[PDB]
Amino acid sequence: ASDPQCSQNITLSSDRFGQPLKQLSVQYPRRQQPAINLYPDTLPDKLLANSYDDQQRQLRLTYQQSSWHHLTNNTVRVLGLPDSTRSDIFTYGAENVPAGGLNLELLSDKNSLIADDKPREYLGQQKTAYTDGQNTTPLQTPTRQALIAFTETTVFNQSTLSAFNGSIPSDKLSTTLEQAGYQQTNYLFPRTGEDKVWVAHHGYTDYGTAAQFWRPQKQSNTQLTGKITLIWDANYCVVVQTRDAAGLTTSAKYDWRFLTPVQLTDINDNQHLITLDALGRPITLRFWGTENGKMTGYSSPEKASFSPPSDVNAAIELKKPLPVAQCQVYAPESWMPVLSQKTFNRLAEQDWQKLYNARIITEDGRICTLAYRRWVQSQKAIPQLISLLNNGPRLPPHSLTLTTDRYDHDPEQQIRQQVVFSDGFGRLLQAAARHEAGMARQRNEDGSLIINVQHTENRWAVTGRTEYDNKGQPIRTYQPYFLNDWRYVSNDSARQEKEAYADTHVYDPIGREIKVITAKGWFRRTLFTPWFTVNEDENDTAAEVKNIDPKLYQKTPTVSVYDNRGLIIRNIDFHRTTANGDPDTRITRHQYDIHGHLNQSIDPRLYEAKQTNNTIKPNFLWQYDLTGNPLCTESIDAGRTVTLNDIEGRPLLTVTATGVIQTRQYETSSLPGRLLSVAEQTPEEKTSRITERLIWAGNTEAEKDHNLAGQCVRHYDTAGVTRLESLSLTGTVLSQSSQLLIDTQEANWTGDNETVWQNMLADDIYTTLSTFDATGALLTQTDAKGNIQRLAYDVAGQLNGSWLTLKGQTEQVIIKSLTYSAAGQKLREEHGNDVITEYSYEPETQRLIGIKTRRPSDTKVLQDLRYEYDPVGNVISIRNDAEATRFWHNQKVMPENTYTYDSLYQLISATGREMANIGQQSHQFPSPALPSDNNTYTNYTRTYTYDRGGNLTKIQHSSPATQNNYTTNITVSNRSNRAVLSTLTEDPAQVDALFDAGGHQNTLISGQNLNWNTRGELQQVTLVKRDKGANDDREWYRYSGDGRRMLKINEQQASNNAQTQRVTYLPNLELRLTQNSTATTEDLQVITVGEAGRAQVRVLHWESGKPEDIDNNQLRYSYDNLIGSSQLELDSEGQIISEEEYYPYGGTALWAARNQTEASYKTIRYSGKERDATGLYYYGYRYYQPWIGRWLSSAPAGTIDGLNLYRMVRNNPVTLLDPDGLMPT
Amino acid sequence: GNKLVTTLRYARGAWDGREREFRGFGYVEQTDSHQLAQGNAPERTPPALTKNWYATGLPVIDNALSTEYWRDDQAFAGFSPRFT
Amino acid sequence: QADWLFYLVFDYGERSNNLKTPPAFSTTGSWLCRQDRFSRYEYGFEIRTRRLCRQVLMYHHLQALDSKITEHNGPTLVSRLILN
Repeated sequence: ASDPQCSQNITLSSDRFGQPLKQLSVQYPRRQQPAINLYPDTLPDKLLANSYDDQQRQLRLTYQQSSWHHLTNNTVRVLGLPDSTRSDIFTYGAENVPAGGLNLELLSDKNSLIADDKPREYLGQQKTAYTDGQNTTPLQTPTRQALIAFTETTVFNQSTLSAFNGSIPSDKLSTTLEQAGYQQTNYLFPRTGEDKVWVAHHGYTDYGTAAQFWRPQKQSNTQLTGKITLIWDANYCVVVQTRDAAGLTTSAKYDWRFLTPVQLTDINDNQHLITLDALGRPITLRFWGTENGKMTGYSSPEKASFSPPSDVNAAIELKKPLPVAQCQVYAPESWMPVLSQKTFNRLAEQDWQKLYNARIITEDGRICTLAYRRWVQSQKAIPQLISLLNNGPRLPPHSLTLTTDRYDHDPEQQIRQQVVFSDGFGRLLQAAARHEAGMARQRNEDGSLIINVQHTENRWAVTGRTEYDNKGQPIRTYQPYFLNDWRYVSNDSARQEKEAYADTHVYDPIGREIKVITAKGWFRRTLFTPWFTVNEDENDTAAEVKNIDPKLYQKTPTVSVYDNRGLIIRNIDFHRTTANGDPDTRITRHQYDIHGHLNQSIDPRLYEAKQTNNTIKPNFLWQYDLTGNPLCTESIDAGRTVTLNDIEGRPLLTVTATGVIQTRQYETSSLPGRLLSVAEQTPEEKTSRITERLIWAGNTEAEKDHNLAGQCVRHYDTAGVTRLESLSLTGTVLSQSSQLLIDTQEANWTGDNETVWQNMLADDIYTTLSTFDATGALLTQTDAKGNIQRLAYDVAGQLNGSWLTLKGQTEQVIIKSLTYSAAGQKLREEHGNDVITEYSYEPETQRLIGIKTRRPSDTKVLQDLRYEYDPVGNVISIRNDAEATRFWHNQKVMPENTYTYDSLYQLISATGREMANIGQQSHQFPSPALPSDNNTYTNYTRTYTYDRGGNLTKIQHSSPATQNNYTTNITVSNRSNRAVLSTLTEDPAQVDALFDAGGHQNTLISGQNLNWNTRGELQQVTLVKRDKGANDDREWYRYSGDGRRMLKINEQQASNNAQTQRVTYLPNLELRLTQNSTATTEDLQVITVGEAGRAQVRVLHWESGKPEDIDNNQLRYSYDNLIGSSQLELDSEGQIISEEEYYPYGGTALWAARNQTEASYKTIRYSGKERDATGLYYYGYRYYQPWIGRWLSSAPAGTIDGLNLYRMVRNNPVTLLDPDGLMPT
Repeated sequence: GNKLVTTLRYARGAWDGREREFRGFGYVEQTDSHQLAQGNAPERTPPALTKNWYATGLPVIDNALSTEYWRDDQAFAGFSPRFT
Repeated sequence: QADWLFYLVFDYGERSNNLKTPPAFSTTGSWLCRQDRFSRYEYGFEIRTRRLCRQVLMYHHLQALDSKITEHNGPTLVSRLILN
């Protein structure tokens, strides 16, 4: 009933042609808290207490100024041609709202809130530059045609230039802005005393003449980019051959009946062709082109005739060797029953024309629906017709695509057949892909679903099945399944077959979904008020449903509290560790600026500290230009970063949090404007180095022959150079090479001579090759040495087997077979070592809930893991029912590993089985137990203590059997959220000293420092610090342009171990060279199939130093658990080589092996990553630190959430994963 | 099998008299109701009502309509026509 | 017809619409006289209408647009509606 939000839009003035010369957008403040709250029954006490903010109570008045040209006389009338606009905002408090609110008369008055000529913030202005087809100089007035040369807009003013802080001198800033394409100028609607502003010009068009119809001839996105052109067809209605500034030219031919391009040629002269049917619908495509100057594909139609069927059944049954792709069959009329020959013969043969004239029978024999019902109502219905129509097995309107990936002489892979059904409202009901043989649901001829399944060769994977409310909202959805058909299943039987899985969608009168009911057994729910939205999760709603007793989550919703501009200013969380206690109400605070952009943000921990100590800054501070670009960001945890872009929006100059000065060289305005190089220096360095450089392809014949035209073909970066040799017609790398910089060299790719770059580069250069199908799936791959992979796919395009031959060797089967669920999840995998993994799913969610791996020759269960979950999806228990393993002494069964969570899903505790001798978790990985050791394993429990800022502060570890009792103590800054162990400091005041300017941790342990490069990847870690002239044991790295690690170089300096352990990373190949400073000790080539964390299989090939107890060409099969951690590694016969248990935060709980020699070749461990010797494991872009759980450094990725320096997966390591670091935001 | 039904009620309409034409309905009340298929959900999206008031150009009604509005005593003053 | 690329045609019965082949752009037939013929008198004279559109159809001059199309392409039918 009360305290609504309200906005009002008032036109203050308009011209005689009705255009809005002056307009005000009024946003009213939040109403004074009333005595009565009408919705508290479902709220935490603090949702009312924290519902009010200063940002909700301001009166915000956004004012527009404008003008338009009007060409009005006796011969021409062109109205409303805008040429100028300005926008400003006035702010007043709640106390400034007039009684009765605002209206036009109150505003037009001399002393009104905006009539009173007081200052207001300038948001921006725009101008239209009109032309006449001859001049670039803007016209004072437009032509009849309103040809616009370009658009001008403001980007900067002094409030946005101050935002660059100290990153640039003012002399340099004025110079840079002009170099960057900005023009300093006046206001369109100026006020006395205002300063000049900077504008950007964009959207450039050179127009042709009346004889050409008034069409464009040349265009450019911005003033600084190259212009591009096109050819008009004979009638200036169609675009022909668009052409790039680089001379790259495309080409096309149109079906003039539809003015629709059907033949398309790219810049590398490759071709694509479709045709259209009588109605203009695309029907089937063909392709051809060259890959290495050699033609491949299906070629033109006359070289391989094909006529698309009109018949869906024929399409389903077409042979593999078709010279086409994406063949189409349309059946939009399938809903409308059709007259059969038999009913024709029994009736229509003599009476066809009566029903035809009665408009029941259509030209094609279809039966009219509406006319038929009228025929029945009129009592003229005929029983042969009644039966025909009643027995017509009509299906929703649909179409079929035959997706092929075949070409030339190769028809070997089966056609992927997908039938899609739409409803009568144009919405998607479902689609199904023909799949492989196996179990599927059965159906009756009336489209009635049978939940029971039977084996068939003919089954389709039905997915996305949805039922709608006729507005277009889902009201019900179904889980994916296999059907022994492709035909649409009636919705009535789907509703009836209770055992089938489906969800229900509950909406309010607006159409907002307010309750989500799932097959899982719980539901989501939400509440909207004018100021906030309350998101109740399954664990909270589970309290009604009534595993950790959901009472814990009772009334612990996530609540978004909005300001009066519609921005979220508070994020309210309720933190409880017990169902019988009160929540610690945690509010992340956010402040928006005058433009509505986030101004700043801070978490509850530092927020409260800030209240008593105001020298504590926010997690984020921001500055924006007049178009909303993030010119500057600053963080108490991650430092200050400033960026100045070009007109397109790409960086020209930036200063990192660490003060590194970087700049970008682009092509000039006569050219395409592509990036050419990046140079950088630290503040201490005066001369920058060229660390990035791009050699771009043009439009030459050689470039076209290898499909490289317009591509960057030589990419120089911080590691070396990547060079494209050739691309496929599918846009994939067909062939590429790579060469790295010599250890002692810097990335300073100066001059114009490759000779220099070649002198900088090492002589270790390689090329890899790949074979692709016509859709770009990888079929084969040859690595840097010559080891070759071969892949197979199922009909759905999923991997269904895999092979690998080593150079000069007989091909081995790595994967005997692989098959998937209707949802595409691994269902069964059969490995070449005679090891079979079965995957157990929960149909309600299509979630993997268990893993079973057996060695069928002795039906030995190697592992059997089951996963139990709460209502949200936090794993609450994991149990391995398989025999504990041969390395154990007198133990057969491992205990269930339990997990405890708080109201925020933080992992509070976990249990499990650990090695009796595992001891203290540190950066040093332990020796494996060997089976001859008769090793004892014991139970453990571990408790995770988190602070009010969401940081992990303590890990309490215990194991009463051995008294492995200790606590890991994490010291967190009392000014920032940066944290280290007590090892480096116990003092919250000194924690900040253990980090650099950008938030990168300075040290691991005393004696082991972290040497960071200019971008954030770790350049070098000291492992053994020695004094005077001694050489330090160090591990150093080389990373590429995307941070990908190219090299791991571990240098041992001991006199009895002066040794370099050189690991080079190549796609699917690990080159592991271990040598003493004077001689090779080992030289191992590891070729891999699949990906780490996805049960990758590796083959170990030695060229030198193979151990006496090691076979060559040895196969190593990794069996990962649910999160990608490698549980077991098996040999080529399926025997266990080694095993490892992990602590939730990546520690090692249990470690054993058959042979320590074999164990030394296992690097892939926690969540699929390697256990780097340093204890700090590299994941893309960052390193993982197990004793903290907060890695080593931050990222620019955090924005809207108000997150701290960094933390691992929002503190739920056993449920949530983020191997690529893409989660923060 | 899901069906939607919408029903409209009209009130306060008028004839121009002077130029002899139908002006329109001052008040249009539209109810939307989700008669979703049996066996689908335990509950239907609750129905919605749109209450629209229009100018007819007959000030007697256009003014009278002001008392048919949902009331909020804490609301801002309502609007009246402006001629210029 | 040579001056234009596209044509919108209203068929009042001059050509068959039950064809497998397209209807002619220009034909020799004549419009059909409807059963419900009627007239208006408010303009002071009789205006009597005896026909109604049977189909609506589009033609494109394809050689003017392309160039390699057989000469008999002016009247090329692209699409139509049947009005029953």
